[PDB]
Amino acid sequence: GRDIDDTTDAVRDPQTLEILDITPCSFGGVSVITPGTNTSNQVAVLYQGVNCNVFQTRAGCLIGAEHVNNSYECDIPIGAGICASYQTSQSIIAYTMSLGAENSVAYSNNSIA
Amino acid sequence: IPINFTISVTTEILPVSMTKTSVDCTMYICGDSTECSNLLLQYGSFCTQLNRALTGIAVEQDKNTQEVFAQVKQIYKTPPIKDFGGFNFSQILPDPSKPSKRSFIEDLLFNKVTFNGLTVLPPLLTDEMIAQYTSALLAGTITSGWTFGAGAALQIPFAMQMAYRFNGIGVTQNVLYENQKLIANQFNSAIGKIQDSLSSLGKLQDVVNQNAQALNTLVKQLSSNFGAISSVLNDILARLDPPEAEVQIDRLITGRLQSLQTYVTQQLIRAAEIRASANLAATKMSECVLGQSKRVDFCGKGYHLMSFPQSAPHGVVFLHVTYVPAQEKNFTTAPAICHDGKAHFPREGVFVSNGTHWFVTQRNFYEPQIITTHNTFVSGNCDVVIGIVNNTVYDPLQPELD
Amino acid sequence: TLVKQLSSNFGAISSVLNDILARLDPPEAEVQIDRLITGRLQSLQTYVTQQLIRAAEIRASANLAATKMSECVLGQSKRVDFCGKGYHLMSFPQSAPHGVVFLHVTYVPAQEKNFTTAPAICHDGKAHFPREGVFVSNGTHWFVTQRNFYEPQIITTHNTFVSGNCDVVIGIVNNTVYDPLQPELD
Ligand SMILES: *[C@@H]1O[C@H](CO)[C@@H](O[C@@H]2O[C@H](CO)[C@@H](O)[C@H](O)[C@H]2NC(C)=O)[C@H](O)[C@H]1NC(C)=O
Ligand SMILES: *[C@@H]1O[C@H](CO)[C@@H](O)[C@H](O)[C@H]1NC(C)=O
Ligand SMILES: *[C@@H]1O[C@H](CO)[C@@H](O)[C@H](O)[C@H]1NC(C)=O
Ligand SMILES: *[C@@H]1O[C@H](CO)[C@@H](O)[C@H](O)[C@H]1NC(C)=O
Ligand SMILES: *[C@@H]1O[C@H](CO)[C@@H](O)[C@H](O)[C@H]1NC(C)=O
Ligand SMILES: *[C@@H]1O[C@H](CO)[C@@H](O)[C@H](O)[C@H]1NC(C)=O
Ligand SMILES: *[C@@H]1O[C@H](CO)[C@@H](O)[C@H](O)[C@H]1NC(C)=O
Ligand SMILES: *[C@@H]1O[C@H](CO)[C@@H](O)[C@H](O)[C@H]1NC(C)=O
Ligand SMILES: *[C@@H]1O[C@H](CO)[C@@H](O)[C@H](O)[C@H]1NC(C)=O
Ligand SMILES: *[C@@H]1O[C@H](CO)[C@@H](O)[C@H](O)[C@H]1NC(C)=O
Repeated sequence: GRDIDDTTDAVRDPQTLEILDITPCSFGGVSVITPGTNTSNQVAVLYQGVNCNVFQTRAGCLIGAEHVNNSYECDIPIGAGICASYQTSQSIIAYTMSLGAENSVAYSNNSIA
Repeated sequence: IPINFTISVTTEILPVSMTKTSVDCTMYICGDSTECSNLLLQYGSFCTQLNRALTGIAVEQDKNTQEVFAQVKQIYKTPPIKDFGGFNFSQILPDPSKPSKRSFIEDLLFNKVTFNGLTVLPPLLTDEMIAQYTSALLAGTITSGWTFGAGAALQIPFAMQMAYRFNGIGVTQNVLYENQKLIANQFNSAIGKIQDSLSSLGKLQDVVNQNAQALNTLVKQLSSNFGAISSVLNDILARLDPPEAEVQIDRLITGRLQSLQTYVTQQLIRAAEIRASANLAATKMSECVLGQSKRVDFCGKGYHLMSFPQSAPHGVVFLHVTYVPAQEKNFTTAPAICHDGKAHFPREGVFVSNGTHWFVTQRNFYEPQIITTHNTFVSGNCDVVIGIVNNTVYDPLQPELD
Repeated sequence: TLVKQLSSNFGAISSVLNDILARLDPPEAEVQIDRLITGRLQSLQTYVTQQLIRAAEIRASANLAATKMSECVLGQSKRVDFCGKGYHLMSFPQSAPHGVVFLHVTYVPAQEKNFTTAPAICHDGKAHFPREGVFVSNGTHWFVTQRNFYEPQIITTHNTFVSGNCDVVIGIVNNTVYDPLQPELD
């Protein structure tokens, strides 16, 4: 059984005559997040694509970091719209970045500034 | 001199970034053969250099996407009312119905486009945030005119802004105010025409095609023996001892290294081209969307009035709005006018001929007026100009002098 | 990286050529020698390619710098957001090691004020449009002012020109345009 990349993708077990699937398990690069050794030493580790305070991210599994529900402009980009920072003792937090504030404009058909 | 004027719109496609990639060196060249790694430890710097180059390309891609879009640090918001002087802005504004704020034309545009150490990284700015930026830009360029590109955002009614720009391209305001319904109808019809036209993008797809071809050629290159006895390292090691198999092993190693070198060079060149395109896109975004452009044939063919950015998968799409002349009319003219032995030149315009009378009119739209002293200024006598016509300039003060 | 690459044996028996030649005869040492030669050639090829690409990028940056120098320092630029954020007034080049540094000078607006406005003005059944500016509302009176800095003036015939009647404009306000000639007509 092959694919577009003409590499093995399936196989039939030759005793029970049933279909089996295959998948490699060697993905993932290792990355680390540091708020700067100038201030403190606590760090968090980020894996690239594997599935895993173990918190889960669209771009890997994050360990050593604490999730929050807020949103700010972010300091250290990570991936898939997730950013880490240090403001909080104090620790390392992750969240979804905020593109900025939001102000409506009082646009009326006779008002000028 | 033209007598009628239409309003057209035109698209323009630009790539912004390609697919971020990464290729681990050892996992590709070797499999699980430990001795293969031992041999590669004679070539150590090569893998580090290749990985560094790929990381550089990835960060360059993200930098392009960052530069081209986030031109504003204050996300604006369209008012709930749609009172824009009859301009049916409904095909490019976000719709609350869909989960993402992707507008209709963005949604239509987004659908037309369709193992061994080849991890693919995702961009650190998801498409929803890109659509958010685009919507913010649309709100800013619709309500706040264009001053929001310089400091704060200043509110101003849309009709007055269109009058501003019509003044910009060299026609008086009254032309716009006298034809609001016609202009709005033409604009809406043009928007609908674009909506139809896009319902049936080579520059945005050949990038993906080339990336697929490059990766496919890199993968398929594994099959070849590179002049060795067989492809798989496991078969070679299991059938021969190291003292005679090392030649086959290192020949394969050289083959894989050559393939990686070639692919990396191709990626670097393509990335340089993409960066050039992204810088052009940023310049167009900052000189068309904000303000008005006097650079002829830059922001769409013909005279330029405004623009509307739109997002696209790995791309960006502009909707320029261009004033264009129409049916004209023959006329007779002469530069100077001689009244009392002294010349007369128009302040703004030319001297078209009725065939019986004379007039002064705007340079781009037929508007006959009466030649007064408030439209011309005098300099020198009538004895030096190469061409001139006898006539009389009416004066406003004389009838009031009663 | 180019220098440190010398250390590696490139799959040969040792690094230094002198040791190889002093320990083996040419008929058996030539393979080690030419393997090393291939290694050094590959390293030089890679470094040269990297240098060429970096030089192309630097040339692009230098051409952009020349364009900025000729369009910001000399004259004024209407290309928005080219010579510094905001409106542009002048520039001042400065040198730097292997670089160049500009000091743009940008006019930027400040605190604003709400107002009411209407495009046209109807005086005697005929329209009135400003020559330069807009019609801001005192809340009691009307004025014409510059487009970028509040300067109220009195609406005369020297600030507006007429075209057509009052029966076609989409929005308009009743008012009276003072005339300079009438008081002097005494
Ligand atoms: C190969 O031998 C195995 C031995 O277990 C066979 O497995 C049989 O599977 C059926 C399926 O329900 C059972 O009912 C039998 O009890 C199993 N054993 C035997 C001895 O039949 C298997 O079927 C054999 N392969 C083929 C192709 O028949
Ligand atoms: C960071 O480095 C500066 C360099 O002088 C030093 O003064 C400062 O104390 C350092 N930060 C901390 C938290 O010590
Ligand atoms: C990660 O993979 C495991 C493997 O089955 C799966 O159970 C899990 O749901 C995956 N994680 C997510 C977030 O889908
Ligand atoms: C301006 O908007 C107000 C909203 O209440 C409306 O009553 C008025 O008719 C509008 N005027 C014009 C000229 O559109
Ligand atoms: C100009 O063209 C439009 C449509 O093409 C038409 O309705 C109109 O009568 C023409 N003339 C003028 C003066 O607008
Ligand atoms: C805009 O056009 C769409 C269809 O083209 C229509 O459904 C909608 O009512 C229009 N809105 C306005 C304000 O004209
Ligand atoms: C000149 O213009 C007048 C109106 O101002 C018009 O009545 C007359 O026919 C014109 N002469 C021509 C067209 O020869
Ligand atoms: C214009 O008027 C002057 C005044 O007499 C006359 O001399 C001249 O010939 C006239 N122009 C032409 C073209 O005849
Ligand atoms: C209108 O302007 C005059 C000065 O020209 C001022 O005295 C008056 O208070 C203004 N009306 C207002 C602010 O309602
Ligand atoms: C402006 O004056 C005319 C003259 O009578 C009048 O008919 C018109 O109604 C006035 N405008 C408004 C908005 O009332």
